[PDB]
Amino acid sequence: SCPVNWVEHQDSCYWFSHSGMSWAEAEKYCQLKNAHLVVINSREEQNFVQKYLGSAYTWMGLSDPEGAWKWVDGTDYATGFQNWKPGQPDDWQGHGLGGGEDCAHFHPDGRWNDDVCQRPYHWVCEAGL
Amino acid sequence: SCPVNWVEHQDSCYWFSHSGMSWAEAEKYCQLKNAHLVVINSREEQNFVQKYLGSAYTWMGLSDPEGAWKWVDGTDYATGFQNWKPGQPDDWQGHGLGGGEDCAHFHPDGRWNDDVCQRPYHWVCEAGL
Ligand SMILES: CS[C@H]1C[C@H](CO)[C@H](O)[C@H](O)[C@H]1NC(C)=O
Ligand SMILES: CS[C@H]1C[C@H](CO)[C@H](O)[C@H](O)[C@H]1NC(C)=O
Ligand SMILES: [Ca+2]
Ligand SMILES: [Ca+2]
Ligand SMILES: [Ca+2]
Ligand SMILES: [Ca+2]
Ligand SMILES: [Ca+2]
Ligand SMILES: [Ca+2]
Ligand SMILES: [Cl-]
Ligand SMILES: [Cl-]
Ligand SMILES: [Cl-]
Ligand SMILES: [Cl-]
Ligand SMILES: [Cl-]
Ligand SMILES: [Cl-]
Ligand SMILES: [Cl-]
Ligand SMILES: [Cl-]
Ligand SMILES: [Cl-]
Ligand SMILES: [Cl-]
Ligand SMILES: [Cl-]
Ligand SMILES: [Cl-]
Ligand SMILES: [Cl-]
Repeated sequence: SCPVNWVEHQDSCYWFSHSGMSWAEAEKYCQLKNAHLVVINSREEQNFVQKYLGSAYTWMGLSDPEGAWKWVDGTDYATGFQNWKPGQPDDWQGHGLGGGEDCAHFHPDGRWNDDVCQRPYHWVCEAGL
Repeated sequence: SCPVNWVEHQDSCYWFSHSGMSWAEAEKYCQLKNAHLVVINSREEQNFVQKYLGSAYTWMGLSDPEGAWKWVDGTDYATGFQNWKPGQPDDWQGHGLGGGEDCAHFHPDGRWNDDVCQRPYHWVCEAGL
């Protein structure tokens, strides 16, 4: 069903990176593979992804550069699954890198934070069977 | 002599960022201003730059992607000024982001480290009068 190096779970294929990239380079990489940064639709999909995280900050397909949180495939954010860290999202500016925080990632426990999109983090691609 | 927002010191003009960018985006930015990432030629230039650092990791124009350390303007590395942190450079791979470390930055004390080029750090441009 899934191509080599991809993992099958509940009608999606997943590819976990062994490397780090900015959020934009990660989304380009996934697009070139006819896939998207992982969209988390359910508690079950969250549990599956968080147990195979490579013990590092990992990008997912969730961003708010134009003010409102959006999933890359158009899944609705407000009525969808959410799993933020206490205090997140916060659009923090105190990194002093310019702007706030517009890209979401997993912590190792699977809770979400908003961070600076330019940061090189691991990523997960998702595609259909 | 120097354009507005630039600082004059000993026949160069310097521009210090209030923001962060990958090493490649920083070098592009400096190139667009008809300048280069700062090359450190002397102890005196090191002292001037380190006392105006914005209390954060800051890119300089020094990289070794093709195996040997090079300054962006062709200043010779081996016979030039060096100011590495104890243990640096180390081309560390234990970040698990892929590859080693191919781009040099200042610590706040002005000592140099090699790090992952994709990291968003502050930068300094240098040009002639
Ligand atoms: C100290 S970094 C941590 C908390 C920040 C606010 O104090 C901010 O939200 C940032 O996004 C957070 N970074 C991580 C990796 O969670
Ligand atoms: C813990 S990060 C620090 C030491 C590393 C080797 O243990 C490596 O050289 C890395 O480049 C260093 N990072 C900084 C910011 O100096
Ligand atoms: Ca999904
Ligand atoms: Ca934001
Ligand atoms: Ca945050
Ligand atoms: Ca110089
Ligand atoms: Ca290197
Ligand atoms: Ca290093
Ligand atoms: Cl990889
Ligand atoms: Cl929103
Ligand atoms: Cl939540
Ligand atoms: Cl803030
Ligand atoms: Cl955690
Ligand atoms: Cl951002
Ligand atoms: Cl700036
Ligand atoms: Cl060398
Ligand atoms: Cl040295
Ligand atoms: Cl190593
Ligand atoms: Cl320091
Ligand atoms: Cl690198
Ligand atoms: Cl970073």
